[PDB]
Amino acid sequence: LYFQGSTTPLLANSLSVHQLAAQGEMLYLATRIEQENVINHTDEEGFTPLMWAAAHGQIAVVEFLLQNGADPQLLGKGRESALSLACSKGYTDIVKMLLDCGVDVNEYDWNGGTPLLYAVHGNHVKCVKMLLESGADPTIETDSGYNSMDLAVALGYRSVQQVIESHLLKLLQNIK
Amino acid sequence: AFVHMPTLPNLDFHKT
Repeated sequence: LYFQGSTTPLLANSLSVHQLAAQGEMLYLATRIEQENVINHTDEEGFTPLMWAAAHGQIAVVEFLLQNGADPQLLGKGRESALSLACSKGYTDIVKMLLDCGVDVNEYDWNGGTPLLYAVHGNHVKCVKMLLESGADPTIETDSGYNSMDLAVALGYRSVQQVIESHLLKLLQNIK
Repeated sequence: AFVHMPTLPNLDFHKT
């Protein structure tokens, strides 16, 4: 360190809006959003700043972007969402924020996945619970034929099994 | 410095 602090943080304003979001550069990201219409701008793989923030677990950036009009419904080129990226990592608070925006939860991506199948695959119990409560469909299958219960069973995830089964048992039998 | 986008997991395999 030549000065009092590192110079690296002061060079951070050359980063793209996606990298700002990913790395949690709140000040430079906020300023960049004020001055240009860039909050929903996509990079070469169709990823938005919110996707990058979600995928890297940047809770404060996610909150800031949602509070400032970032569209949480957009999908990347692989048909991935901020929701599915966060579900993949088990970032429960990010997932909660996104679910509270009323995003779709059953979009089938080109990897053969859904947020629920990623949450199950990762053994992220709280995400699985929240997703089931927001209407996530446990019968949707991966490319190999595995639904959410199938994955939970095959992978040995006991708590995820219990959660899914309770949910299914809460479904009222049709009597009409 | 740049960080990568994590890739979505392969659902055809056990995670471990």
